[PDB]
Amino acid sequence: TQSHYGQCGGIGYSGPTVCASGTTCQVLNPYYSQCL
Ligand SMILES: *O[C@H]1O[C@H](CO)[C@@H](O)[C@H](O)[C@@H]1O
Ligand SMILES: *O[C@H]1O[C@H](CO)[C@@H](O)[C@H](O)[C@@H]1O
Ligand SMILES: *O[C@H]1O[C@H](CO)[C@@H](O)[C@H](O)[C@@H]1O
Repeated sequence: TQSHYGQCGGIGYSGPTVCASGTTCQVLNPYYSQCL
């Protein structure tokens, strides 16, 4: 997964695309999707 307040998705992101089992994939901005 990715950590809390980490990146699950982005325009130019290159890491885990799954949020933590305590966090969820959500959008903060069209260039940064956060794990909440
Ligand atoms: O997926 C999230 O939890 C994992 C541990 O269960 C971590 O390895 C990962 O990087 C995320 O924090
Ligand atoms: O989840 C934590 O580690 C991640 C990298 O493995 C980061 O993307 C995240 O922001 C946290 O620091
Ligand atoms: O995720 C991939 O692109 C990123 C920059 O947009 C790099 O920082 C990363 O290491 C990967 O190459």
